[PDB]
Amino acid sequence: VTSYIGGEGHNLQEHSVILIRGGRVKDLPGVRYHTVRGALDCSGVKDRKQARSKYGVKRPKA
Amino acid sequence: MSRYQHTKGQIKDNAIEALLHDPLFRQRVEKNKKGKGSYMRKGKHG
Amino acid sequence: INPVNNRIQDLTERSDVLRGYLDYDAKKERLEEVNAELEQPDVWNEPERAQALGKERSSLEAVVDTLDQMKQGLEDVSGLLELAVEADDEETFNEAVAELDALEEKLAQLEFRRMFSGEYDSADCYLDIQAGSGGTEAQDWASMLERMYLRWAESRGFKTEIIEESEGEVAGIKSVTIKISGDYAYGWLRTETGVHRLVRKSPFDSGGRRHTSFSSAFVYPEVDDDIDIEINPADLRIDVYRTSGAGGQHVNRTESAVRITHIPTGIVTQCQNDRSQHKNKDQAMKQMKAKLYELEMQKKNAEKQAMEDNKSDIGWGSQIRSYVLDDSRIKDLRTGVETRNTQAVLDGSLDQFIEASLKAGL
RNA sequence: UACCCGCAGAAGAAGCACCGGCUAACUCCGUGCCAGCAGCCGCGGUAAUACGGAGGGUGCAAGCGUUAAUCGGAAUUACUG
RNA sequence: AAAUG
RNA sequence: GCGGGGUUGAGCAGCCUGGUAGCUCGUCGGGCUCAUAACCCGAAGAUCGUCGGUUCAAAUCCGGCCCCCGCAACCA
Ligand SMILES: [Mg+2]
Ligand SMILES: [Mg+2]
Ligand SMILES: [Mg+2]
Ligand SMILES: [Mg+2]
Ligand SMILES: [Mg+2]
Ligand SMILES: [Mg+2]
Ligand SMILES: [Mg+2]
Ligand SMILES: [Mg+2]
Ligand SMILES: [Mg+2]
Ligand SMILES: [Mg+2]
Repeated sequence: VTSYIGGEGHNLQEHSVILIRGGRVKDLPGVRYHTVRGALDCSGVKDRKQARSKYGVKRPKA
Repeated sequence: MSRYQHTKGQIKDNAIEALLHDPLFRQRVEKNKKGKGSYMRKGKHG
Repeated sequence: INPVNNRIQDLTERSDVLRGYLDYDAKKERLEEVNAELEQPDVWNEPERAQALGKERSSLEAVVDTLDQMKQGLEDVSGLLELAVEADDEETFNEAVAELDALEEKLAQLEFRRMFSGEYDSADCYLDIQAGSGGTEAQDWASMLERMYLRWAESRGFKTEIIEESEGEVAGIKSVTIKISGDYAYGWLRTETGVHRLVRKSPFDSGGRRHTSFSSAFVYPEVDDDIDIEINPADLRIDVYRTSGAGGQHVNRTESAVRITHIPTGIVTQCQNDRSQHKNKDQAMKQMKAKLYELEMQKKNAEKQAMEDNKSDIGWGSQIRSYVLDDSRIKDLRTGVETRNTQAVLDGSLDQFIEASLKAGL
């Protein structure tokens, strides 16, 4: 399949084990699946403060 | 930094030129706010 | 001395710019470590390494040393400027001026070295301009770009020559190739290779919308067409033998057929068209020659293709400049220099962008 | 063990999503068809309640979101209809 | 008589 | 080996008995049109492959060289 990668910036490259979840990106011809940010080799998004759970980002402790 | 997957197949003569005749460097024309392609059925907040 | 003062003021700035582009501190550090390594006696046991290290060092040293000199010379000039002005000693003033000139020259040399390091950078070039996907607007943009380039070249001193031009049926030009002769023409222009992005309200649109059209420039140097040297008799292996079928006793006996073979490449050419062995050989030889040429061409193609592929890998980064004429700002995307005098730039004031690019090494 | 009695001291104990319309909840800054968002419709091309941050708010709460899956809405296989 | 945007 | 060829940017003439560079397209400048095409008007453009020769004089006649196109390159 082909899978979208949401969030700004990603660490993925060839031979990078990832989890996909389903959900199509409308504008892209043929993409029916999103990667899960924060599962397996895929990193969480850097410096996200809102909707963090969607982008696999942990709560910044202060 | 991810690679752009161009629609040209195997580029032979010149890369830049090929790119130029590609969707990535397609023309973009803006929608008119007033004038010709200007009518909006519903507002941005309508 | 007003001009002199101005020059002095400029020179420091120039030096600073050079330093910035060079990444001077890093270079210095490299020189240091390398120097240390050289000083250590164990490095020269491995010969290949040592020579390489030496090679690395010297250039770095030169770069640093020159920079250092630039710092000092200017200061000296400044010091002597006062003398020239107030004390009114003429000879001293003259000396200072001379020093400045020398220093300036030195600076130029370093900057020249930095800029025009490539092999073909001295040669003349073919600027190739190709319009984008838009239609009329794109063509117009391309034409404008071409005009700008022409203006630039003339200003520089270069001899322009419109080799080929495809015109747009309504307005502007569809494509154009321009031979640009002069010393260091390729090295000056090579940076302009890339996609150029116009943004403006289209005059050809009936709606009058804002259009964002692209157009490619592509600068390549005039390489000397190296002659196709003939192959050696030692490189070839030549069989001769009987032919297939035919008719007679004579034919059965004689070895007219000829099979030439390249030992390096493993290519072969047979011939048995003629009765005469010699003729066949000649034909066969010709064929072989042709084949070699074709192989050389194939090789050339393949290499080129690799390069093309590599270039493609940059993708959206092939876009080097952004001419926004609605908001009136030109920006070079790779270097980051901006100017609000769009019109001026169009007319052919690319030195500001070009020079910076050269300095960068991009 | 459940359960009861005594001890001390606010003490050890709140997050998650969302806020263009549908849909409860709006502003400023950053970016400038990019980066990104998106369930649908769409947003973003320099004043973005739609992107990202912040403040403010709304809804759920030891959970809250996303994905998958089924029926519903779908009278969109209509026996009822 | 009269193609196209 | 025997013929035919190389002429404005393209395709063709003339060379036919040496002295006159023509046709159609294309190019350039005007027009018509909102614009482009078509259409209309007006221009430009050729060391005749190359090098020698014969001539008062050569695209034209003769030869050499380079390139093209036919053909023929057989009886075992
Ligand atoms: Mg919403
Ligand atoms: Mg509401
Ligand atoms: Mg959101
Ligand atoms: Mg804003
Ligand atoms: Mg938001
Ligand atoms: Mg039903
Ligand atoms: Mg012809
Ligand atoms: Mg006559
Ligand atoms: Mg004549
Ligand atoms: Mg016309």
